[PDB]
Amino acid sequence: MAVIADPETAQGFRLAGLEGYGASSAEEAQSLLETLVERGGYALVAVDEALLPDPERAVERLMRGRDLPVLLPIAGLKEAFQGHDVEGYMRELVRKTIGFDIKL
Amino acid sequence: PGGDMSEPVTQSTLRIVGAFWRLDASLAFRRHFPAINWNGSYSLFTSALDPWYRENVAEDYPELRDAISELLQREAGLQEIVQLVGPDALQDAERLVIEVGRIIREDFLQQNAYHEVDAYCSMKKAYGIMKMILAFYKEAEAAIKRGVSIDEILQLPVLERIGRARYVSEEEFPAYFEEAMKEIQGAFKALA
Amino acid sequence: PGGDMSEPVTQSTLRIVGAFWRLDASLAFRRHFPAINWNGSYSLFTSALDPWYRENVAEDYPELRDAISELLQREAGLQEIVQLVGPDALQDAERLVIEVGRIIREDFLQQNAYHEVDAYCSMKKAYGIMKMILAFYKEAEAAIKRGVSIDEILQLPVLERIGRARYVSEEEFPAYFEEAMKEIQGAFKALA
Amino acid sequence: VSPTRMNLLQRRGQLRLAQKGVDLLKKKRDALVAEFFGLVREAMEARKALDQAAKEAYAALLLAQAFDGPEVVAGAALGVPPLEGVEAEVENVWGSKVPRLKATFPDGALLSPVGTPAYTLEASRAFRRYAEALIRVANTETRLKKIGEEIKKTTRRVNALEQVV
Amino acid sequence: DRTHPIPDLTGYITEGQIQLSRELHRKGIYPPIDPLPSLSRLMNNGVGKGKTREDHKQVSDQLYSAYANGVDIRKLVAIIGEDALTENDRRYLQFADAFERFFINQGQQNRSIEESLQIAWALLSMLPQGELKRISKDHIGKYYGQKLEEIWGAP
Repeated sequence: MAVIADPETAQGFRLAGLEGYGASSAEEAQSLLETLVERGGYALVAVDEALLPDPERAVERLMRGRDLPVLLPIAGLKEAFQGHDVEGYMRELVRKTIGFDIKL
Repeated sequence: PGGDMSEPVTQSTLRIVGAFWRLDASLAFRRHFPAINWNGSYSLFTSALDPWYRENVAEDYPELRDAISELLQREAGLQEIVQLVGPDALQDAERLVIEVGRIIREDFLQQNAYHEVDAYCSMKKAYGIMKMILAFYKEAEAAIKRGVSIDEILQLPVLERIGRARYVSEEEFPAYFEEAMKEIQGAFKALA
Repeated sequence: PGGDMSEPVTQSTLRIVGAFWRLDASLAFRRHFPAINWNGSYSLFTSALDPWYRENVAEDYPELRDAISELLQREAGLQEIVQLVGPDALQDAERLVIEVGRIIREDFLQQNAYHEVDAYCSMKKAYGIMKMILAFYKEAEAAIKRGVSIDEILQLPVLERIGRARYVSEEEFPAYFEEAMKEIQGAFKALA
Repeated sequence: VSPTRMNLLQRRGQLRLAQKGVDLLKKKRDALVAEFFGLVREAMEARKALDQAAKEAYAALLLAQAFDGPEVVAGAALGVPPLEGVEAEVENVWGSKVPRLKATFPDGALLSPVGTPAYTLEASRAFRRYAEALIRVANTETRLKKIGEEIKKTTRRVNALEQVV
Repeated sequence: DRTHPIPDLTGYITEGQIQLSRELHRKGIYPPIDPLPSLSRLMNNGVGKGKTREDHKQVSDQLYSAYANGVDIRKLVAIIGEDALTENDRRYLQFADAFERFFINQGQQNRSIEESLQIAWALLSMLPQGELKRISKDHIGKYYGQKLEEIWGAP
């Protein structure tokens, strides 16, 4: 539905039919997330990973009462043009899930 | 009756004996002999016997014994993770520790009573085996520090020489020990 | 004294009598009478009385009794997991077994000694009740194999008929049993 | 409690049942971890596919705004109605239920906007493929999170039993 | 209670015990002998190549291990469901059920040692060929592959 990223990425998401939004700091990103969930942000709400390292921090208030929204981090326009190390993100996920490093 | 150690006879016995060699059925189930559990067993004659070990075996014998005991303790400390996620999910150091412990268990603690030459072992042969194991562990850790893969270490040919050490005759042991010691340092440094 | 079943009189009696009917305090507290502990009771006359049951009650009475006992045993076995992880952690078949055990406990084993009709129950009435329960269990498990939710089965109206079949007089039971069997068949076969 | 022989036997039975339950929960944790590893592998593969789709979509974007003017691509974006409607089907994960996301699809080119130039057309198609990878990534992430939650619950239960009861 | 003085002393003097299980008896199985807690301390002397058959001990221990594994799996299948099991777990569950149904529940039959060994091999044939880790390849090659047509020969 709605994606929060840099304005250049927002233009592309509007081209794709998604409700793209422009943002460059955590405050307006959190405000947009709050107004989306308050107005009924439907399911997927993508947020630029370099903007909000963990989008769920603004969802902790509403995560208890709802399960519909799904938020995941993703690279922006300029961020994706450089190498993205998603494997470290997976390692962090596994370390949080189990409590030990699992790969070398 | 029942194997409980809280029974009064066992409690009274353990307060006056100097040693306790805990035989275990679990070790015998996996065909490990003479099946003395090293986690539960203990002895109180080490401190008094240390000077005799220094005089008649080697000056560094207590250090080798303590190193072997510490390696076994560290191997036993990791048993939770190797049971939860498996051995292949560990790092290089953890896998090296597990494999060193396995080599120790299969080549030093284990002994065949019915074997012609392996039935009896002197102090010199045990000291040589412990020194060989410790030297190989040091070389393997150095190779790991130099970026060598764990699988490459686990396929070296000197491990067979180490494994056959306990089946070597008592009088012919020193030459075998010297050759194995030379091969241990040759296998790592020459390959580079 | 004190409900302790290890008291010497109880042990002396237990080695002589051919039948043992142990009572439970928990069932009495729940006001669930006759409050006979099924797990703690037995009888040694079951095998010798089978020909009489075949001749005078029904040809397949022992099979129904064995099926009921097996179902009770399976429910008792599953109760160990139920008390550990809760009833909702089970699958559909285990939940069905638990519900069938509850139905057996509340509608067949239970008996009102102060009721003008439930006080006396002939062999044929109990045979009909257990036949109805077994048929319902068979149909329910068949429906479970067809993907029907367990919660849908528990609200089927024939459960009320099965529960109230205990209060039917000895005269109305022969037709009540036929009507209940037809209703049980219709609630599953015709619905599917 | 009242000290009597029957109570002692009952307590010993309770201890044996607790030990059996601890072992059973340990086996359940092992099975959950075994599933978790495969979920992690498939999530990594989905993430790599999503990254490739995102990179190619951005490459298709870079041609749209350069050869065609900003107003052309803006009008193309405004022409298409926004995509709305995500089907959140339920998925069973070891008793727990997780939403599985799939979105409605307007057939794409059938809803073409006034932005006729080909450089604009490619970006929207690449974006739709990118979102198709994104929904799969979200689904596998949700399944992995559910598996992790179950693993955490089982571990806490095992520790609580074997250290308290 | 196995800690009662009478069974405690009896086991402290004798060389094993045969344990009857109330669960098997209530499930309609006779004789309700439970292999898992049963034990014989002199069995290794009474079997071999010149007596009974050369595959007796390996078959016995393989049966013990397989039955224990199947019984243990049957507890987990209650909570995790059947579909979450691997193929080996389903094979073990079916083997345990068939073992309880055909091996232990012999009724009033008089099975010779050869018939019991044949039934045991037929039950083991349900498991995969490589799953019999406790038996030497010679006995497996000589006896594996028989289907279940033994208990039906004596209803």
